[PDB]
Amino acid sequence: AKHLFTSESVSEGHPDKIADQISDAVLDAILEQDPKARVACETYVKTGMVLVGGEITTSAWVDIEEITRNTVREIGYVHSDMGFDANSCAVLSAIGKQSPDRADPLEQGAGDQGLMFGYATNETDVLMPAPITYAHRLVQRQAEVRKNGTLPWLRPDAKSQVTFQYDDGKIVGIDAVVLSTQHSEEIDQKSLQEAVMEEIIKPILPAEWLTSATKFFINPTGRFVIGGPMGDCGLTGRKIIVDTYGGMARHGGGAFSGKDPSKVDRSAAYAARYVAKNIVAAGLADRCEIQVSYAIGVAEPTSIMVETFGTEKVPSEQLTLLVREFFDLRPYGLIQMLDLLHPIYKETAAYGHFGREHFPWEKTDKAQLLRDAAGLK
Amino acid sequence: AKHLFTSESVSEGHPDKIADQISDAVLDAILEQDPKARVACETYVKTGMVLVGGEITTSAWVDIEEITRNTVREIGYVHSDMGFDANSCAVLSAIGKQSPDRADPLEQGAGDQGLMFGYATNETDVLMPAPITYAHRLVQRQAEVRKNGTLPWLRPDAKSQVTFQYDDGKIVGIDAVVLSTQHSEEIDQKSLQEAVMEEIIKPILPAEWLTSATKFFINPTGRFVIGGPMGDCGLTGRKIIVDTYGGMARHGGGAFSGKDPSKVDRSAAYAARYVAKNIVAAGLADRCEIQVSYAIGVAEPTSIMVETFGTEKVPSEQLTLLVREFFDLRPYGLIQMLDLLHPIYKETAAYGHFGREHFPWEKTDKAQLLRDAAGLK
Ligand SMILES: [K+]
Ligand SMILES: [K+]
Ligand SMILES: [K+]
Ligand SMILES: [Mg+2]
Ligand SMILES: [Mg+2]
Ligand SMILES: [Mg+2]
Ligand SMILES: [Mg+2]
Repeated sequence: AKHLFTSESVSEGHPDKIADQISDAVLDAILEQDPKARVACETYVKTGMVLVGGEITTSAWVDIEEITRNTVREIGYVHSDMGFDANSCAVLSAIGKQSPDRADPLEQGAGDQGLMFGYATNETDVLMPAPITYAHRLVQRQAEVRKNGTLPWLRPDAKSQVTFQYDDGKIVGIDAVVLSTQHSEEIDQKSLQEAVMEEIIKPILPAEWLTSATKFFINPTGRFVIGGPMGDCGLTGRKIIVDTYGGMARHGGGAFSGKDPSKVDRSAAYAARYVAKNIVAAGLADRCEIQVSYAIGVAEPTSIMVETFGTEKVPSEQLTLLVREFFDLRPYGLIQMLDLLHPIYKETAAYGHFGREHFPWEKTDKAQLLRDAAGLK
Repeated sequence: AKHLFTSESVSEGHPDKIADQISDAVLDAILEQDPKARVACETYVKTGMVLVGGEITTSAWVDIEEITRNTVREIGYVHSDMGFDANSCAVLSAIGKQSPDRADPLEQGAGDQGLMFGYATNETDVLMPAPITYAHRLVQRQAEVRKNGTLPWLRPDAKSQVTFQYDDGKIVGIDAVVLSTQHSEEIDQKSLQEAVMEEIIKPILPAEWLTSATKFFINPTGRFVIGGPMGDCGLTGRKIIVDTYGGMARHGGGAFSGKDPSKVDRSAAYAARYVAKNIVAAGLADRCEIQVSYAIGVAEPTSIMVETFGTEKVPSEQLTLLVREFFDLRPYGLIQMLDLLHPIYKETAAYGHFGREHFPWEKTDKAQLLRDAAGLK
């Protein structure tokens, strides 16, 4: 019935997200020269320094120092007084390089085991959960307005957290909203508070959802002048939830950034979002979670399961049927189905991996074809 | 109805878990001298090296080099030929120290926002999900037998993944089992395969669950001689799922290790396991997930929600009622309720944080008292 759920998001320039973006920015850069490169690049960011370390198996030659500094500069950490300067921080690499030396490629077995969970739900335009959609849209507004000179006393680092009240299955409205933005010395908190309200919160959160009763908490501790990796620590794979579905859906361990698409931890997860978005887009269910798992060197998935949580329009038996017809969940099948061997990966690393319609895993192309085999309707 | 679920676990000495254990081992050591120390210590492990970096606010003086090497030695990476030697690897710190300089302590607001999810379910003895319980028990056996001279050709690093088949809500049995163990040069795979079967798998997995149809995959790629941080990368907070509930339950972003109990990301999560285990232990439901959230500098939780997923014995209204009576979910309340300011944290860092009955969050003490207010029965 009535009950509430929460999801947080952070911006580009929160320290773990800096790490994600740099990892994915090396990955993109390597993919650009060598689309079949196998890469796993993990990054750690602390007040002075960025350490980017990984194994890469490629022919590409890339400049990790340069890639690091340019990513840190778009985010905007450009002066010691913000916390971190892209132009003078230390960059260290410990990247170990290797150079590359079944009859049907598609049958090649999964490298590493694991479980990936994908979800979709009709509660938004983008078939995503409303919480995490709004949480991202907030932090995203924050960067936009920061970067576009509107509220140029903002600094990079920022968190949002929306909490939504649902009477059963229907988003009723927004109980609380939290928003905290790093900002300059020369603005004080009450003046900040109407700017964040007017220019960030008011244009994103939908007004009939928003009420007398909505508890807003903009910079609740006040001040927050120095952020980013000053006094804190970013490392890749730490904002796993924000990255996916804000905790609306489950998650098996795994991080995405710095992982080239052969890594099932990333590409099975993308593929799984893709089957669930297609299932719901065709009205086979209202909301659908899928778990695929893999075992090392088997190529067919060791498990599939769907939970259309009471929301079917065709029984789950038949659904599990069609999941295997329309979708090649084999490790090399996913790459194929979704055309993954491209430098599309950096834009993924902030603002969430799913729910953005221009990613190959978000396209609803198998929609009707899936309805058909499920009994055209 | 019939459908299947999977969960993985890894051992001590899988590289991210090495990182967790070292983080928590510094934490324990600081807590031992200064129980009120605020600590956040993140660790990164790569072939040569361990980098332990964090902020700590304490009076304690501890030896990070020494703590690092002793943890790496119990795990057992002791010679270059395994991949990593505790006695010669590089240890670097970038720990930034500070020295400590509302009227009711319990009312002090949460430092940092977030969402924590706790779960319990009656499907095991320990009120945990059967998958993750069995997955851990496998990797745990592996270390036991390794360490106790039974199968001393084993090496530290190892993954398990059990996949369970459930007809509705009842574990029916085990479809697949995967187990991969680092091992010495002087044992080959078929001989390894009956040892892993007899001495590891056969004494852990329950036999009526185990069948003709169970697909076992012991070292499926074969060989696996060198592991640990050789050629790979561990960092804290990467085995978040294994750490909790194997993906049976949801998770809001956050890691535990290296975080002193003031960190809600850790202690709210422990507290949440604790409310759900108590609820189910009292038979208010068969299985219960709780989300608490917090906003920065508020002290009452911004949300609670329970999902007894159709399994109640008292309506969820009244359940949400009692959650707030028996449990002080305020940041300083949790510490209190669960007596957290102690060096109990290292044993947490491998084999899973919940489901082990001797942790203060696993004790079922509020059991009957909770049944009572819910209508004694
Ligand atoms: K993580
Ligand atoms: K990674
Ligand atoms: K941590
Ligand atoms: Mg953090
Ligand atoms: Mg993995
Ligand atoms: Mg890993
Ligand atoms: Mg947090």
